[PDB]
Amino acid sequence: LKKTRKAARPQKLRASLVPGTVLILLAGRFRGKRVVYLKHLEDNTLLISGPFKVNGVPLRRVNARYVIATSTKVSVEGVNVEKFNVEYFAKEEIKAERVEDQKVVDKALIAEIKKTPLLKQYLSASFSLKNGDKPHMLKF
Amino acid sequence: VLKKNPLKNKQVLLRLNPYAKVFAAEKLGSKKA
Amino acid sequence: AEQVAAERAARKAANKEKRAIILERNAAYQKEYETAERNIIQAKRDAKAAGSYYVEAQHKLVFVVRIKGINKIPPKPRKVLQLLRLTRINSGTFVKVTKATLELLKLIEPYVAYGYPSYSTIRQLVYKRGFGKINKQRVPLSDNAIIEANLGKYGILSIDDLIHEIITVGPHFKQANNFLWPFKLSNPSGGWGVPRKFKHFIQGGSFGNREEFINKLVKSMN
Amino acid sequence: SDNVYLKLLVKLYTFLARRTDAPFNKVVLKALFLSKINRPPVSVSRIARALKQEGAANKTVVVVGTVTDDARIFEFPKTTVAALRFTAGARAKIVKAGGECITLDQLAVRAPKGQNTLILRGPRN
RNA sequence: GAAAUUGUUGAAAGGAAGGGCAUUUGAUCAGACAUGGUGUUUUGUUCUCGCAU
RNA sequence: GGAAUACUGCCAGCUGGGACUGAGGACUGCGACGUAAGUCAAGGAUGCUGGCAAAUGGUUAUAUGCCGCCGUCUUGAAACACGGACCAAGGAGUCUAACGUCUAUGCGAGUGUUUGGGUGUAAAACCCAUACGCGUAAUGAACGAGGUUGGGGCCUCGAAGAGGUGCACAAUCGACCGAUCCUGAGGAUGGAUUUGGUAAGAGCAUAGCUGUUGGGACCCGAAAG
RNA sequence: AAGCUCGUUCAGUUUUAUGUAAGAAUGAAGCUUUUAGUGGGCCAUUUUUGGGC
RNA sequence: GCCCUGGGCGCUCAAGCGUGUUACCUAUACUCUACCGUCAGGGUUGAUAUGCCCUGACGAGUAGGCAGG
Repeated sequence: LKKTRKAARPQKLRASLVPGTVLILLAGRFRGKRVVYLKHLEDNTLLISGPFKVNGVPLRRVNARYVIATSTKVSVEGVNVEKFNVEYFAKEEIKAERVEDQKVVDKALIAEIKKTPLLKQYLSASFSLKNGDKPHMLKF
Repeated sequence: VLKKNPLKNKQVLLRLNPYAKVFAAEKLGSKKA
Repeated sequence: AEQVAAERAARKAANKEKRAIILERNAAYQKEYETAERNIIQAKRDAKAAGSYYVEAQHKLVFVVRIKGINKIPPKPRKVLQLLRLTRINSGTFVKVTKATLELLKLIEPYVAYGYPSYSTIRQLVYKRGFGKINKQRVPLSDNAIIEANLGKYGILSIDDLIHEIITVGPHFKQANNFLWPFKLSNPSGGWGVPRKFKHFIQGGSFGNREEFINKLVKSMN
Repeated sequence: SDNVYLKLLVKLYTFLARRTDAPFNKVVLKALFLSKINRPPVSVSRIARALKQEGAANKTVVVVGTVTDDARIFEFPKTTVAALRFTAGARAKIVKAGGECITLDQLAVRAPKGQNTLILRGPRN
């Protein structure tokens, strides 16, 4: 095999994705649910939180291309997401750490969510389309 | 084995015409009178 | 052995010297083009200010593109196109402007479109579709050494030198044009525009002399 | 052709043509492909008469065709002849005169660039 | 022990079909034959020198 | 007095969305980055991840979107024109005599053993004396078995080129002879009007496609002595 | 197809000479020799014939 | 200028007519690339061969000719 000259350039994320932004998932068991972006992982996935205590969505890895960006942002500076890593999702039934870490993460974000009025209930409600909707026109 | 297209792929564009670097570094394409 | 590094260093030094030579030549050509355009504009300004009409020089370079298919072509235009290397449709080459050639275009005018190109269009064509003829083979122009080896004796050692020779119609115009393989051009990106292509350009058609519009047409067909 | 020896000679001459620059190899290689009619016999008389050419006292003659003995000549100066086939009479005449008859391979090994070589063709009209 | 032709059974559809381009439905099948590839200790003519592993 | 803007053309200006393509196969090459190690979008794709014991997909039937009976015939490409109920087997430029071109083999101015003889492991295989099929000194073949101009190539000198050299023959004129037109020591003998070759042979045998006439002659058929 | 040998010689290509010495442009060879087949009309056009053809 | 006497459905400030301005529909045509073959050029053996290759161009067709199975 010849020496292919293709360097692993780091991923470039679209400007519409910023930490603390409200994300919407279009695929998966949580499709249609509203989630909060936290950190970008080395595997090109997005670390997000429901938070779990609000809508039941735990910390999960998601792909940007399947996520619709929104202008609504919330503070995420107080959450120490450095603990999470790609190795934190390997498996080779819920693990004990998955509960305590999720609770700790949600404790530092439930207050911020409650700071903005109607944001808790807004996240608790699953997003869905309606008759006559025109996503291209809508800003989301 | 593969025909690199100039204009695009600036790396190959620099192979031919070394003055392209000076042209891009001096904005000669929009030079004022 | 010591050859592996010595030969590499020697060839790298020679290539660096040739690169500097080509750089200075390209800078000189660009300065000459800018000075010529500025002088032409200044002459036009002086003519306008002095209340006298301008005497623009005759167009010394033209480009012709085949517009009609081989079918039903009368023998004389077909022979003219064959001797002009305009065999397949949507193909063209640069030709010197003379009565010997203007009268030739007059015959093939119904089946071809032509005009006066420009520096930008010529450079784009030479860089993209520029193909050289070596040992009767078609070799794309991708390295200055390839052009230098075939036209080194004529003082051409880079793609910029070839473009300068083609645009200026210098003494080596014959060799520069012959070395260039006939240009393969696609159909216009935006279309021919006119609903009927087979008509004179001056009456809403396509074929015929269009002067500067040929530059626009080529870029869409490039 | 189908002769294995002819194929080997053709291979050798093709190798020499593109690696020795001298046209002598190319001419012999082209003449090798000539058919039997295109390679008429070359009599020893034709070699003897041409051997009096100025500056040919020590030159070597190569005959791609077939060397045939002749009864119209008697005196044969000492010389060297190379050809694909040598007749018994011609071979004896050449050897008797103190000369040497050799194959094309020996000529190529002694004159890689065709030095001192002379090519004589046979009549066709 | 073959074709035209004909008899039992199973799939089919509505003055006609066998033919050509791409797909689904029903049936049916090669289905990858992966048998592969990585480094040690246990016992007998100290032991992986090599056999069951 | 002032800019602005519509329009034209340039940007070896920037920044995206979407479609196909991954073709080459350990490094040798042209380039950019860098003070150097080294890196690069720089003579063709790499890195990660998920689903799987039927996986992907193939033949076939049926329904959907579009398209649509054969060989010979006059020859203006043509409708018209013969043949076809279906199936298994058979079926047609095959063999030969005399004359060649083309390709290969042996020998070579020689070539050809096989009408026969010797011999034999017995129509097999191996050898040859007479002559004999064809040319080899003919249209006595030398003024010299040709100079004048060229010429695949050979080298002297010098890369480009210069000199000579000359292979088959490219063109011309001459030499010998069958021969053309005078001459008359019977046609001698000396020239010469033109003539058909020699120059310093180039051929014989076998094998393969192939050309044309004759034998039935690519196959079935044609009013009869 | 068949040998040679010139790499250059050629053109259904385009204007001044008066049809060309063209050191005008553009494109990119020759003699042979024998070897299968080849005996049509027509659409349009040209020369522009007369009274429909 | 148009009207009167002299493809189907339908169309009537056309979905008729002439013309001007943009967009779109798609041929085996054109432009980029994957593969087979022919044709042309070249590398090749102090062994890597009627072979292993690199580069370009070309691909209609009856009788007929040649080549390969």
